Amino acid sequence: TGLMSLDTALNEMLSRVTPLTAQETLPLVQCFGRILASDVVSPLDVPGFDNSAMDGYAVRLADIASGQPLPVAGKSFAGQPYHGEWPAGTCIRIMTGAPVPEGCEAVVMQEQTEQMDNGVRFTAEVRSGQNIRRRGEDISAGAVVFPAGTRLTTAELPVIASLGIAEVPVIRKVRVALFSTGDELQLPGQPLGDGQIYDTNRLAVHLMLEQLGCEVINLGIIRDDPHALRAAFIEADSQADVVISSGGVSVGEADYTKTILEELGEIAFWKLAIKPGKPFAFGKLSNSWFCGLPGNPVSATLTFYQLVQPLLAKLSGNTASGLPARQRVRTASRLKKTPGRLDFQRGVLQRNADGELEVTTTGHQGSHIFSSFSLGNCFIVLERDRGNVEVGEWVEVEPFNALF
Amino acid sequence: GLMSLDTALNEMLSRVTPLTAQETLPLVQCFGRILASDVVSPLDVPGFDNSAMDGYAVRLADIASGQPLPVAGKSFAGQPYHGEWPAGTCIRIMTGAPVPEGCEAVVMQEQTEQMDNGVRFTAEVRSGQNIRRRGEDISAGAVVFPAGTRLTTAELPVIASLGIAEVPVIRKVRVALFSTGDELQLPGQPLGDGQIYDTNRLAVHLMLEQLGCEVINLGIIRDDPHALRAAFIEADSQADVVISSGGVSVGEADYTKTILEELGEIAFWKLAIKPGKPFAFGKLSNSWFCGLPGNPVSATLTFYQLVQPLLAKLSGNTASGLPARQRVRTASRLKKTPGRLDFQRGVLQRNADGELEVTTTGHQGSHIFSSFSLGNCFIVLERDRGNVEVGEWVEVEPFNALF
Ligand SMILES: [Mg+2]
Ligand SMILES: [Mg+2]
Repeated sequence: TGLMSLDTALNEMLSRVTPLTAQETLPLVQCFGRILASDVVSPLDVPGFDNSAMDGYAVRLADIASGQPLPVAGKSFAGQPYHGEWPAGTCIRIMTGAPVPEGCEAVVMQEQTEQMDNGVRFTAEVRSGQNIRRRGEDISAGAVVFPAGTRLTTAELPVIASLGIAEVPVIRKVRVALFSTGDELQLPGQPLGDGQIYDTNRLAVHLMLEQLGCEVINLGIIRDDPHALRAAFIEADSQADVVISSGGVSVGEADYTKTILEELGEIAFWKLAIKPGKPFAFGKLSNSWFCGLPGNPVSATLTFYQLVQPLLAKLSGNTASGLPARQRVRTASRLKKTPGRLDFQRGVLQRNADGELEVTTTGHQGSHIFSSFSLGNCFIVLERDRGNVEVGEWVEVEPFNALF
Repeated sequence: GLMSLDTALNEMLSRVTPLTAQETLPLVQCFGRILASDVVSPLDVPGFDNSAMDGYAVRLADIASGQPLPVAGKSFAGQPYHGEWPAGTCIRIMTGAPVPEGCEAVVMQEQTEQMDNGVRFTAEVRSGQNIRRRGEDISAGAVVFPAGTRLTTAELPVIASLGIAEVPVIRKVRVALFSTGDELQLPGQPLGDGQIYDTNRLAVHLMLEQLGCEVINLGIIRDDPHALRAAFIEADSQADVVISSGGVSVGEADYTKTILEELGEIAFWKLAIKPGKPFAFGKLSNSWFCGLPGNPVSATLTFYQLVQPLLAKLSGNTASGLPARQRVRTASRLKKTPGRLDFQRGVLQRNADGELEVTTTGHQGSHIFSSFSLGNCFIVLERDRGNVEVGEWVEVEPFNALF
């Protein structure tokens, strides 16, 4: 038969879901990474009043024109503005941020002035408005500052705080149930029975889920018993928006698990044109969506990263999405490649004698090892119908995000 | 004159010692923590020779006979075969199940045809095909991760494959924080004459937590010398680092500078950078001090390029201490003055041609904080360079996850 393209599989998945709308209001310090549920519209002008941008003296243009020294009637600070008398022929010592006096027309740097006996003289011309930041020049009251669907980071939260807003409404955390199946799987700190190995995928998915801002319900390991498995699915579906199998449940093979899966929902089993991996299951349970990952650790991790991650992004209500961008760079390592599959190989991005990045391999790309995720810092995304690439050619690279 | 940024950082780093106090935590609670000791594998991974496919385990001599081989038994995942395996027969096996005693090869189901008197093999069989060997991944005894390794999704699951549930990591860095000034007001409160909302304190708090530090926020302190002294004593009493987000002298001779000079040994630098320049650093009775300038743009840049690396060393992280940069061509004409290393904000994107190029976010004035939302990278302009035209190369430093 034939293999399904990755963007095809992805677009197909995304067209089926609806982004959550349930919200909750939280103080700013608790919002890193949360999604805005509604537009943030400013109740005030920013800045709130005409203020000084420099340390210096505030004056009236008609006073400069005299050519004669102007005595300091007073001084104005941001913490305590001046409100005394400001008679004609005089100036005011003003600091950064302090509001401008009654009829001030400009602010002069402390550097472009000379102290006289009983007054201050200014050297260099003075233009109306110099060193004066005006009310509303940055933000207008009634204007939309950040649109709904915006992921909040250090770049926008402090801005929201300059508005005087202490709490904001955000979409609730996406709830994800997760578990693994297999008589060969053992828990941490327990002895290994005949033919057993330690469960690793579940911890990997748990960690990524938490760093992505989701709320995780980890149900542990379920042994190969038809009664226990059905009960696990029903419990997981009951309390979450998404249910994920980190390994053990069929992604195509006709075994006892595939039967239970199909009785509980409408599932699709795909054969993707990727490497490593290939099979992937996705479908609708009674009260949630289902994602089933392949058993191989390398394949499970790559599959979660490129399909489940963006799936969760749309569900959270985030409008900006597509994952990290890619760039073309030359390779310094011979790479082995076979046509027919988009091969996400691991490598190492680095600087060249000149200053531009170049990528090396991490070693073998088998799925019999996991260490390449640690050594490398990026994905070398080799085109579906391409073959082996030699030193010097161009390749596309995708730097790892913060999960690695 | 001025002090280069390399000079300031080096000075700072040479003065401090990384933390060594440790605590043990389960794996699921270790994201971003620093491994305190070498992790040594007590097992072989895999722990046994097993099949890589769903199919059949056989002997080379049986295949050579050319006759079909009936099934003598089966091996399941976690249910291996320990029964009889007579000459002229084969054993059924699944992915990940261990190979029976004496197995020489594994054949996938598709290179097979079910006959009436046994299973027939249709392809050539090479010795060792489709058998994963014990230890091919991790040998018992080896050191898997050295002390100093920052733990992420890349290493924690590997540790789990060893059967280890918890590991020892360095304690979190404790950082106290506060701002000062009669003009600062708290969120959800009315602004009096000349007041503005405190913005710097939140910025720092946010970055500190994302970097894995334990934050101790003391709030806003009014211009009162008695309250200032109390804030310093309190902060210094339970912290590794103390930070003033704004309001305390970075060089100017006011009442706050006097207090600073009274409680510790501080230095007031004037850096050759833009935006900003002033920065305060020194030693208090039980901690290190970092004083940021008042302008929001200056404080954030200053914290990012100087305070961030200092906290990295303190944490015990042994990873590189080199900002990741690269040279690209600019697509905007940049205005630059000789004499200051200018950390302008810009936008990196693919040209229709496929390679990266950067454009400005717009006006690089410090009176605004928006360049951080619009941009996704810094444009690090050499200290002595002048204006630059379209087509010239420049150094760019992509933003990390704090932005
Ligand atoms: Mg199984
Ligand atoms: Mg002040």
